[PDB]
Amino acid sequence: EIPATVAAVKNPSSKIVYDEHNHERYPPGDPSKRAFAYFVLTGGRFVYA
Amino acid sequence: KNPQDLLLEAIHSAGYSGALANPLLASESALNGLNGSILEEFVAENYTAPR
Amino acid sequence: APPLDFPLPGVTLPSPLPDHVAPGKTIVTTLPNGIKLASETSAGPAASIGLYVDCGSIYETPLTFGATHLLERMAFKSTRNRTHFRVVREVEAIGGNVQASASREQMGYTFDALKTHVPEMVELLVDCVRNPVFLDWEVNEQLLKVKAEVGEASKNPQDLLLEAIHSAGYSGALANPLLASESALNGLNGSILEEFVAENYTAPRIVLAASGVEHEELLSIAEPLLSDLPNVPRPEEPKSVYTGGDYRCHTESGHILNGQRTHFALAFELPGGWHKLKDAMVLTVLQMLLGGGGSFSAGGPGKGMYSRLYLRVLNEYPQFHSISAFNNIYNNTGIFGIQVTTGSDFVSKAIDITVNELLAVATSGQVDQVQLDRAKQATKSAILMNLESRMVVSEDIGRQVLTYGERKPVEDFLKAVDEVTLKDIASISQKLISSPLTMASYGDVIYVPNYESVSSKFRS
Amino acid sequence: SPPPPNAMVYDRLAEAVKAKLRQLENPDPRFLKYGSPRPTLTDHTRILAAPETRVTTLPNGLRVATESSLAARTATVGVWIDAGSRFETEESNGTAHFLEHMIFKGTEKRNARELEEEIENMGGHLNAYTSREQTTYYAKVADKDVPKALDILADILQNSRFDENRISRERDVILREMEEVEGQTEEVIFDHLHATAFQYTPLGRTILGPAQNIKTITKDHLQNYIQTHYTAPRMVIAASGAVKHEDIVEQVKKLFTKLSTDPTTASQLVAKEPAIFTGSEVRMLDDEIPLAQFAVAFEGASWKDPDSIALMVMQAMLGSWNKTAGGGKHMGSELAQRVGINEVAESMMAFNTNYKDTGLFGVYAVAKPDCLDDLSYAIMYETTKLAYRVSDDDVTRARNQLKSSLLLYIDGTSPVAEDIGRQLLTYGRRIPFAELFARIDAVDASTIKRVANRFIYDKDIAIAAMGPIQRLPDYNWFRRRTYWNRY
Amino acid sequence: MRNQRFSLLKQPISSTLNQHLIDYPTPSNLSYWWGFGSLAGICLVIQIV
Amino acid sequence: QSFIDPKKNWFAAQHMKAISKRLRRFGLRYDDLYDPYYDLDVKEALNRLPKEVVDARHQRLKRAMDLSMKHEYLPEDLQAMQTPFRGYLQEMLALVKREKAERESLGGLPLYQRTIP
Ligand SMILES: [Zn+2]
Repeated sequence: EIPATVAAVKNPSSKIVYDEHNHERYPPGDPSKRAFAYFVLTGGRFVYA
Repeated sequence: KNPQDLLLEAIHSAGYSGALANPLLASESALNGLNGSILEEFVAENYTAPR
Repeated sequence: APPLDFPLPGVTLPSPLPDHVAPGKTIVTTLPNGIKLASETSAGPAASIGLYVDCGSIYETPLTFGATHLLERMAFKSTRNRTHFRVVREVEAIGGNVQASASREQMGYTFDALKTHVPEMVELLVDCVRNPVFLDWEVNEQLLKVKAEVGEASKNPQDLLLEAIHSAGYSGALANPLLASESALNGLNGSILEEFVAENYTAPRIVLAASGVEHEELLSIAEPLLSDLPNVPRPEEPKSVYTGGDYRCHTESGHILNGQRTHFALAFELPGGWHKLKDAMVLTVLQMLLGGGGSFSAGGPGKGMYSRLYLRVLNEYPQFHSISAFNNIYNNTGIFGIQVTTGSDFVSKAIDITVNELLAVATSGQVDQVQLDRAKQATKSAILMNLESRMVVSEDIGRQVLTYGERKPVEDFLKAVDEVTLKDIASISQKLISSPLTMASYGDVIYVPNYESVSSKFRS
Repeated sequence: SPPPPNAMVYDRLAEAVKAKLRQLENPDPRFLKYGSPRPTLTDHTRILAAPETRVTTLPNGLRVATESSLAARTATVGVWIDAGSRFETEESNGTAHFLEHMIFKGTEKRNARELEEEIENMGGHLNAYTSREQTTYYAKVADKDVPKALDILADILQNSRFDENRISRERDVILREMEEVEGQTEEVIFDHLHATAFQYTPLGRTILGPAQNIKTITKDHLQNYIQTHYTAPRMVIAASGAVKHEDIVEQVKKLFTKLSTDPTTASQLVAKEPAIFTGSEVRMLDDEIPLAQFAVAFEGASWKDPDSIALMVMQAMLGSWNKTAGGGKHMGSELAQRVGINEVAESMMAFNTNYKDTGLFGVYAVAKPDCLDDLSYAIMYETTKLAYRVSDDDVTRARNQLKSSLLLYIDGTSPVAEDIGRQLLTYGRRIPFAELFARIDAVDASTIKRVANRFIYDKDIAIAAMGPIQRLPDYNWFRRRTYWNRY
Repeated sequence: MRNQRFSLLKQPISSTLNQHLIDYPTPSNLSYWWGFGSLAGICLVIQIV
Repeated sequence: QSFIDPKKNWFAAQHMKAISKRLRRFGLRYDDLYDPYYDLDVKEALNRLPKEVVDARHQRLKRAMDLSMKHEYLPEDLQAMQTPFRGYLQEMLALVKREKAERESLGGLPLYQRTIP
């Protein structure tokens, strides 16, 4: 029985699973939501001014 | 800093073959295989009533 | 700009070279002060210029020990005309590469850039070798790196041994160590290096060698800058004798517990090394004939998979992990031997399995004539493939006008490998074992034999 | 009664420092005539002549390219294939590397010992290497054994046998080759970087494959790989040295007659399974290791992209510093001056990889665990500055260095032939030396900022780290510093 | 110290603010009940102004 | 220029002996007044000097901080043995400043920077 952290440095698999209890992921092959994330943060920086 | 027990140990390894060539003050690698259970059963075997 | 599968429109294209460009011949010129400029053209777009000096690690009296391992680290630094910041920025401005190396008999400084930059490449190379100031704050920061690498040299046990088959074995100059110890790094400063160079870097000991430069260009640049060095008498060459010797060092006290293993080696001697030309080419054939390797390297058809030390040692004794021959030829003496690692519980017979093989080639019938032809084909091609680089070519014009005063054509090297027969392999290897046995060891030293236990198994 | 200036040891040790400094004051103007520390841009047209590269396409689709140099005494000839690890299916993931080691062992005409002896009797060599998209088999011989060398490469690529006694003895050579490349730590960083940047794509897999795949692979699989991929439109025969073009063409027209005939090209296989970049990270913490290693990467350009030449000029601006180097504190690159002056790393290196559809651009570094904050600040500060503020001496020096390093590398018969064979597979042609120099100096300070704004500015990154890395900053620290909230 | 400068928040003029208000190490599972302490320092500034 | 040379001017040969008089009573040289905390270039010129020359500077500075705590001067036997204006620092400091003016005209980061207080 190999340690779990030892058997993960020896096998670089390209199928990674994250924790999906709080956030679901956009499926691979989608654009980034960077422009939407800027315009929500502007309409509150309007308010603090 | 004691070159008369450096030499007196070196006239002992070079010169004998078996038991009398075992060093008295040991080196760095045999201090890494030693622990409290090596000392414990070395004494339970070699410290007996006829000795 | 178009994508890279479509050609760009508006560019001039040079007209190509023919399919058979005739090769050039080496031109050598001797100046009145004794310096020798040597040039040869080529068919690439790049040049390679080097400067080679006769000095080395055998000219080291006991006041200047370690003073050529440090001259390799002080190489392209502050001069009387340029700071160390201007030297680094001038080499990077043209995209060059600069390098130095030190031997027991030769020092060498090299440069290579494109052929457009030949007048720049020459005057930086001459100024960095002819006019070094040695400033104490630059020397002290190079000493502190040599002191932190003599802290550990125990991770290369084939130059630990190869230096230990040289001190034990010689007496005078050839026993001077190349990479020095901790105490001779404490007597060294910027004035020891300064007068070691003003004494040992003279005009009859300097050769400039170019590869890819026309000979009349190299004289318009390098002559007005080297002609006024003074003509001095050369010194007398340092002498030594080949005695025998034994050496052993039980390894540093942390290397074992299923760890150090074993590293031993043997050696011999043969009086001339390069001024007796006929004998040295026999021994290079005998090196590829014996050969061998570490055998867990996985290349291909190639290096040594059908040598004597391969299919008669490692192919049936799996306890070996390395066995190979080695030659260290110099200018009059020479050294031939065999380096082995094995296990600690499999050691003393590995001296046995080693020695017979040196006894097998001393016999006149054990070697085939199908084994001799393989070692003479694998030797002529190794010389020919290695000479394709422009850097090996310039290094050949340097170290041959320091030994013969002229460059020997490569046709005379392929002519004299043809002549070797099955009896020259036997006679010179019988003149090899007539000299005392040099032995060295490292690792677990306790389980090995001693000098006279082995040396009387040969002759004397 | 003042002491004379030789009487005290400290007074006459000070007249010897003033005499060492008076020989730094009178420079010789004949040693300063050609060299200059300011970079300029120059013309290299007179020296750029070369022999002619002749390409010939056979009617089955096979291409034969040569560069002849008839005054030499050696030659290099080999086969370049457009196939690799990307074109497998995760149940055959180690196949193209296993087939490489099992191709010098077969051949009904010559067994393993006979093939090994024919090469060594001539005095030649025979190599092979695999990558994720390309395979090579080539040989270095003398000029009179070129027809024998080409006879062996055609027979081991067409008529190889794979027997079970040889297959199972190669399963223990490769399973021990895996174990030694688990301890190099530069091939381990760059292998976890590909698995996290190109996850759920075929470009993310490793070349050697999982260890369970290797003990399962049998001849069945080796033979469908060599009948699906090794076909005539995806193969290039390249020779360089003392060869003649018209004599090699007639040899390959009668030796290569029996390879397969599937009409699938490589571009139909890249387009139905493309490669997609993802911003993500992997961190492997151990704390018993003394040094830490990591790499941070942006997405880059493909092979035929016109912006590829500008991502090679930019890589020469970031530079490389090592602790043994003679440049020291005086290097051209400003990232190498930050690392070098403050001693915040052991070594630093910028990389740039190209592929058929994607690429990778970044920096790799090795350092001590208490230096990881000031090193990560300096790396991110100088990469983002390429999108804002580019000096003109920076690009002239980085253009002079890329011109010189691409040509100083082509030295001998084997660097020439791998230049021909690899460029016919990626560009479809060999680019002459005068066009390639003309595309390099068309990259000025305004071109740098425009490609930096496309690839670097406000973009996702991928990180892989290993060692005592508890003091390396986290992902939100790195992602924020891809832009400057100050200009 | 180092030999030349770096991030300006690691300078002596802003070290006491960096190591106590920006880079200060905090347990990662703190809930919203750990928020009423900075809220009480805002209520004290409102009363003074 | 022309108003500072004391062997041509008369009011510069009286400004010269006024500082020479005041330096002898503490046994100081004019270069001991250069502080490595005022100018970071003075810190570098002192690291390139031999250890025996910097050690005599640290001992002249300690002898003088002891004379001013006690409110006294050197005795006039020791005052005739003093050499102010015998320098050890000006040539090495001009070299460090000349190397810094070359690293700025050619691009290149500074080798040492001042900490911001
Ligand atoms: Zn392999």
